[PDB]
Amino acid sequence: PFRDARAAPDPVLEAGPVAHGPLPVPLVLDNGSFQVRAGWACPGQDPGPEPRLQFRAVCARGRGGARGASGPQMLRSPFDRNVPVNLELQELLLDYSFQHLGVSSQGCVDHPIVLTEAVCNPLYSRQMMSELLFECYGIPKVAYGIDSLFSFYHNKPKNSMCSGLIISSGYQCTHVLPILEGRLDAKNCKRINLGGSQAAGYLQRLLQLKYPGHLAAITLSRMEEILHEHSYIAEDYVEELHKWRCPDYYENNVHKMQLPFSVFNLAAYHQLFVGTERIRAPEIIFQPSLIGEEQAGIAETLQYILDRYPKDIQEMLVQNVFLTGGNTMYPGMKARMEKELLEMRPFRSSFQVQLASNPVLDAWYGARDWALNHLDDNEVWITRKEYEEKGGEYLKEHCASNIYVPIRLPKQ
DNA sequence: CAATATCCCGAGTACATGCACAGGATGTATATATCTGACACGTGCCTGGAGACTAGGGAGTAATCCCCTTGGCGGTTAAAACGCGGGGGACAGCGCGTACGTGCGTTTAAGCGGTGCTAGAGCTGTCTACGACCAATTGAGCGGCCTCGGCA
Ligand SMILES: Nc1ncnc2c1ncn2[C@@H]1O[C@H](COP(=O)(O)OP(=O)(O)O)[C@@H](O)[C@H]1O
Repeated sequence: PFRDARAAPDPVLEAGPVAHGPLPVPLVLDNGSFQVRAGWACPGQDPGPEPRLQFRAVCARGRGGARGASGPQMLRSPFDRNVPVNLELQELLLDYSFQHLGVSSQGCVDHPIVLTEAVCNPLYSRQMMSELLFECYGIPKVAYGIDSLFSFYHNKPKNSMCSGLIISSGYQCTHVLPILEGRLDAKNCKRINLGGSQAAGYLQRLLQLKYPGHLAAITLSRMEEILHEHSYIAEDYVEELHKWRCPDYYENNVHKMQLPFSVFNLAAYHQLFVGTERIRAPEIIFQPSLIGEEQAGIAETLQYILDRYPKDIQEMLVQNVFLTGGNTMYPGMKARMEKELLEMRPFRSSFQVQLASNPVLDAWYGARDWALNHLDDNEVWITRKEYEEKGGEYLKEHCASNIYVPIRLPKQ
């Protein structure tokens, strides 16, 4: 039976939890598309004690017009396909986050910040995100990095130079990232235009067509439960669906999702039987052709990037296949990935598949551990004055960050 | 002549209508405007006129029986009228849509310069289609040979 989600927690703090040693403790801000995750670096403690503000990245303002609201509670959100592209709907998302974390007082946030961004970020987008940050909030110095690569940095066996493929899958994108000597080989990195949002959207539209008698009973927040709790990824889809074909297996494995009641009441207050549907929603990232979409999918793409290298460095970078982010949470994901990988390697060769320690939070914990180390490496950060000579389309090439290129944007 | 029916006249009957009222949105009122197109001017075409001639058609007639037209036909139901059934008719309320208002932002119109699409050109330059004629076919009717039924 379905549950309902929680809302409106009580995060309130003093003006700044400044510890011993250096006073400018940075904010660690994972600016996610599904949800934002934000908090103080809190140095000198091994386990990250409190990743506060776990909240959905969505805002309310309706037919009333005169007000808007920002916490977990018609709706809007600041992103287009995992790049932020909104003005004040970004501000009132930052404002919520700062106010609930506490801030000093004066006409700026006194603390430096580390902020996640898109695997590639359009130059205009980076420029705007820098302007909307330095101008309005007055931050002293800033760092941009990629969610996935922070999660890798967290999960590495050692704080040392590495190579691998990162497999990442968030709200509206999945990416395959080849990395060599700690550097993202962004020349031949690739992404797929699908993700967990689109899975839920498909599972919704399926069950709407299965039970037209009660369109209103099924809605995204209930699709979330069946997709998180009750769905799994096949080892081989055309074989799973084949064992699902016989009634004696079906009845033993179909999921009985009881709606809340007011004929045994199921003619409207149905038990929403999900069978094959609990496979067809996860599978979208491996076979986007279950939707209309003609793209290679996470299987053909991995082969298509992996055959663009010399045969020795393939055998190097496949030694660390890493799973992180959103959709990798499905049960069975490691097994499907390592089976699909076994067919596309030399007959006796070796590979290894690692799953992130906490697939959803390790991006933030990574950004924490990174900033807490690189406090004083002033070649890594963008300082407030640099933004006055370099127009905002500028970045500092540390590991776990997008590849910079010399370029400039006309503005007046 | 009797009977069912339509017509006609006066009592008694809700509300419909015509009115008065407040007030609001728009019709007026003035000044300005360019430009539609009025008007004026020739250009050049066809609408018309005007002849000579054949041949196609039209008009006429003649004969006539097909078709219409009529009477009288025989056969069966729409109408008449009644009994008889249920169904169209008159109140209580829910809330869903429609409207309407707000702020939603998509697109068009305009004016910009460049340029290639189309629509008037040809004797284009032929040659599909247009007569012109020939040939095949079927069908129908008229002679001609031959078994049999009713009559000497
Ligand atoms: N436990 C889970 N099982 C399955 N899917 C999950 C789970 N938790 C989150 N998701 C999916 O993860 C996606 C969001 O992941 P996230 O890393 O926050 O995205 P991003 O970094 O792009 O904002 C959502 O589409 C959601 O459906």
